[PDB]
Formats: sequence, structure tokens, C-alpha cells
Amino acid sequence: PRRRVIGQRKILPDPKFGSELLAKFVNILMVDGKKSTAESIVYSALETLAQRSGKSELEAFEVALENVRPTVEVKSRRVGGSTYQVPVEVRPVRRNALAMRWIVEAARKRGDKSMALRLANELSDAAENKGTAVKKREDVHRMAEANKAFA
Amino acid sequence: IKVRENEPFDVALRRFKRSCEKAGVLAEVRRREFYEKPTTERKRAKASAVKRHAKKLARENARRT
Amino acid sequence: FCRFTAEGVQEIDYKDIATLKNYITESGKIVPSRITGTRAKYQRQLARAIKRARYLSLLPYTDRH
Amino acid sequence: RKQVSDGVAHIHASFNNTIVTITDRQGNALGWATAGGSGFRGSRKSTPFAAQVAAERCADAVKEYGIKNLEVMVKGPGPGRESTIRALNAAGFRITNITDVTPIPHNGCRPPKKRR
RNA sequence: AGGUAAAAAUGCCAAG
RNA sequence: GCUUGAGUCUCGUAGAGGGGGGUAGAAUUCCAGGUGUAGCGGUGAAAUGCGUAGAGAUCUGGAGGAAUACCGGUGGCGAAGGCGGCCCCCUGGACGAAGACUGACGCUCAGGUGCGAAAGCGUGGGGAGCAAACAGGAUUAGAUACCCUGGUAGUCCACGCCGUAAACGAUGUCGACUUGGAGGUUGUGCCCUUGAGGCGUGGCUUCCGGAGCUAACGCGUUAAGUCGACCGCCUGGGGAGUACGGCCGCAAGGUUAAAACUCAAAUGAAUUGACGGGGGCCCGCACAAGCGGUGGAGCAUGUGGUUUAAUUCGAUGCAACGCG
Repeated sequence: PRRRVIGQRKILPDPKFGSELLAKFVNILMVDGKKSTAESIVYSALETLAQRSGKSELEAFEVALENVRPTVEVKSRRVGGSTYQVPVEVRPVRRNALAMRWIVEAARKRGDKSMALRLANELSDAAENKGTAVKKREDVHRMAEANKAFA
Repeated sequence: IKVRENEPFDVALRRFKRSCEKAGVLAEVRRREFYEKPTTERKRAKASAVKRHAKKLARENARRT
Repeated sequence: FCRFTAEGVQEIDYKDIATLKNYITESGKIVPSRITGTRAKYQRQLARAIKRARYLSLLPYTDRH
Repeated sequence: RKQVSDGVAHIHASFNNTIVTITDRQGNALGWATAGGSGFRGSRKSTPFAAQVAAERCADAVKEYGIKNLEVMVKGPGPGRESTIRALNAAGFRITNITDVTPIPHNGCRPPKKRR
């Protein structure tokens, strides 16, 4: 705000398989604090995909992650006379922030029959750059090109 | 005004414009005669010249810098 | 801030066009004595000699014709 | 059609107006379009982003002439001055240069007194 | 050190 | 009579000082046409208007009036008003260096006289742009205004007239005398011009401050300090710089200039508090960035508005409306 820049906490490694990045998927999927249900659905997803694709477990969050890789977006500099968009350099935390956010926009919509149903598919869908997740970054890109070659 | 920095500018790099008289000067002789607001304005303009001049040399106390 | 003529005593001609061009910017505009920090009496010899050059088109009034 | 392969985008980007004029080096008009033509009723046609897109609707109609390169001349401070060139640096044109041909007078065309 | 920038729709009036 | 006052000459000095005559370039306005064409132009939002009878825009050529970007600088010159594109002809003043000469030839000044911003007036031209008047369109409770668009005299040149302005560093003219600093601007003398300088001196000159002065603010070797000479002038505000009379003017008016009557104040300086459709910086989920509701719908319920013989009433920007 106008004062001290706050920081972070001690985010717990996953008590199934120690890992922090995916722990925010819980956070970026949590609704009304239903952890066990998330523990039910979030878990259901990865192991079946690990089982379905054939690779390791913690390289499944990665396989999808390749083609959903974002780098930038817009953060407009509307000084008060120029609301022209200005693209932003999406920093790591800022990067992974919208990252686990793209798993949201993709999965929450077009509810087939179950969360783990779509989530697992979207992962490997994201792994071949032909699904919702991967383009979720692409769409962002085409509203940034608007302005090029600035100083 | 005339910028064509051989080949590799490829961007604005139009300081040649902004440094001399870019439209701000057009936006200086815009629309009004007065004859005199500037007559008065130059006097007040220069007024700042000496006082701000003092600010650099009248800042010479301790002030715990 | 060239200590030009406070120690360079002579009359400023327009014929020395090489020396003359050193006082006009690329956009034609003649540059003030403030930046060059030389004497106005001496700088006075400049502007009139400029128009002499300007009148003969030896230099430009303003390049965009 | 004569199919000329070079041209010039004059731009009349005034305080509250912006018109783009892509002609050749002989003054014959090749292709013209404006932010005004984009509709953008009154106030709203004064935005830099507006002129950028209008240039997108202006980068055409010269491709039909075999246009290759071009130089930009803009006038009027207002918005723009770069908005269009940004949309022109990438409009699909090997741009040579950009110049400001603004009419600097020498004190004597009496200017209006409005706006009190 | 240091110099441009910036909006200007409209709204009046009082006995202890 | 003399000369320390004052006045002129010899040699240089920078400057928009002034009168007049030619001339350059940018820019706008307009004409002619080419290309090309649905807009141009406007702003608080427009609308008026200009437009397919083909403008805007853009380009070549041409027709014009008018002022001079940059330089440019509490930079310079002038009695003030004031004056700068360039070029030339006529021509004023002010300052410096060492002597020459004259030998108080001074200062101020009723009346008189000359100059004297703009607007304005007369006569003949000119008439880009701008623009009183003006009309159309907006705004407004009204808006014979502020704003948009056209648009007239004027603005501009010549020859006369008007003689007033916040013609104001709001400070008369002239001379002497009484701490310094920062400079600036413009000539000059001495020294190693060893270098854009060091050490003095002439003028104009901007700011800061000593004593002093002042009611204070502030001024302060550029005095509002310390004296002297001379002159214009003041006597509460209003009435009134108005009337009448004189003079001056084509007119506008200008100038010299009351009284009756009315009030117990009008007035300057300063700083507290207040206000600001004034700001400089900081601060709160004030917003950003995000999480997730309300605004759709049903129903609970309040309030308003309605309706009712009666449907108690208070609370109603923020700080009332699932409140009493």
C-alpha cells in the first residue's frame, strides 16, 4: 500500500509428495476451504494422468506446463491522457501467479461430468498445444502486440 | 526533424525532433497575441532564475546531510 | 563554453563558412550564447553575420523548403 | 493503374483530428483513411490507440498499387506523433524515415484568441 | 542538477 | 578676477535612438488543375455550418496582405510614449582616454512651447490573418455573455486632429555626502597575454543587506539615510473631477474647477481564525492487483411511492432505508 512492503509465509510442502508449486494449485483451486475434497479431486487427477500417459508423476505437471508457458501481458500506462496499453514483464511469482490461474479458466468451464475428468485431460491437452490451457496464454499475447518498439 | 540513421535505428530515435523544436514550440505560439503576458512572463520567468540560483548556494548550512 | 573571442580578437566574418556552421544546429536553428557561454557582444557579431549568410542562401533560413 | 512501388504517408494528426494520406512522391493520392472515418464520435476519436487502428484500416489500398516502401510525415501535436508510426513500423512496410514538416512561422500570421 | 506537460459542462440568494 | 562648477575640440565606443527608400524567407488566405474521396471542422457534449454540384488532405504553378520563429539574454538604446528580419541613404544622443581653451557662462521654473500607447476622427489608398458591430448555433431557470461558425469597421500606408492610460521603479528635477557583497554590461590603464587571467579605474546597471529611516511593508551609494535649491501638489469619504463659466477641439471630449446636500467614517500596513468551484507532501480495502457477493430471478424483509374510514410516527449525501 502506502507503507511497508509485506512478504510471504512458510508454505507447506505437499503432505502426499513434498512440493510447493503445486500447493498453490490447491490455493488457486480452493473454494470455501474444502481441502479434503480438493485432496480428493486434486489428487484423483494427477495419479490417473500419471497412470494414463505413462511418465512419472511430478513430470506430469510439467508435460502440460511446456506449452502453457507465459512470459508477458499488458499492464497499461494510462497516465491520464494516454490509456494506450503497455505490456508488462511477467516476473516469476507474477508468472506462476497467472500460470496456476490458467488452469482455473480452462478447467472451470465446459464442465463435462467431473473436475478430475477435465483437469486430467487439460493437462495432457496442454502438453500438445491443442487445447484450452495452451491457448489461454496465446490469447493474452495478441492483445499486447497492439503497440510495438517502445523506449 | 530529418532522421534516417542509416539503417539500424528501426525505432523512433527521434531526439533530433524533440531536442530542438518538436511541436511543443508549436504548442507555444498556439493561439493568442497578448504582446505582453510574455513581456510580464519573461520578468517572472527570470525571477525564478535568481531565487532558484540562491537555493543551490543558500543551501549551505549543516542541515545534517 | 569555448573561450572563443574573449581571447580571440578579430571581426567575425561570414566567409569562413566552416567556422560559421559551428553555431547552427542540424535543424537550421541558430543556437543561443547561453549554451556556448560566450559573450553577447561577440555573439551579436554572430546573428547579423548569420542573416548575411541567410540572405545569400549560403546557409539556410530553415532547411525544409 | 500504373503500379508505383514507393509512397509517402502524410498524416494530419491535429489536436482533435487525425487523417492519414498515403501518396507517392508526385502528390497523386494513393490511399487515404482517418481516425475520423472510423466513426469515433467527437471526443473519442482523439486517442492515440484510435489512430493506431485507423492506420490498420489505412495500411490497405496501397497493397493494390504494389507499394514497397514509405516515409512518414506527421503534423499537429495532439495525440499520435508516434501512434500511427508504431502501427506503421509494423503495418507491413519497409520504412525509410520519419520527418516533422511542421509549419514553424516567423511571427506575423495573427493567431486566434479563443478559450477563455 | 533541471524543464513541458494535465480537467476547465452548470448551480442564485438571506428577517433574531 | 581665478578655478576645483559648467561648456566645446582632437581619438575611439556599443546600441530595436530617429526619418526615408529597396529587398529575403517561413506561414496563412485565395485562384487553377492533377490524384483521390467520404468525410472536414468543432468541443464540456455538440450543433452551426463546408461537403457526392465532389471539399478535407496533398502537390505543382500562380494571386495577395500582414507581421518578422530561432538569435533573444532583470541583454541594449531612448526625455517619455517606445523601438528589434535584411539592406542602404540623412541624421541625435550618451561614455572613455590625456591634454587644449573659455573663465560661473548655474539650477529650477508661473504662463508659453514641443513630443506624447491604444482606442477614435477627417481625406485618399489597401483590405492575408485577426476582429468591436453583427447574425446563426450552443449553454442557461433566463444567457441580448463566457464557447463554435462565418462575419463589419478597425487593425495596416500617407497627410492632418484628438493630448488622455495602472503614460506606474504607483517614488519630480539638480548637486554633495555616509559600511560592504554578489554580479551583469560596456570602454580603458598596469603586470608574467605565463591561460578562458591577476591588480585598479569610467559609466549604466539587477539582486542582497550595514547604520539609518518608516506605521508597517519594505528602501537601503540606483535611499523611502544625512542636507541644500527650486517647483508641481495635499487637507475626511461621497457629492466630483461632476455642474456652470473660460479656453482648446470637426466630434468624441480635454483642460481650469465648485457648491448645496449626506454620513461618523471611508483608508493603509499586518497577522490570528475562517473560507477557497487554490495548491506542496504524507495517510485509510480509497483504488490498484486479486478473492468473492449485490445489480438478473424467486422469496424473506425494510424503505419510498402509492392506496386506504384507518393503513401510528421518527430516521432520509457521507454518518437513514434487516434502523428506533
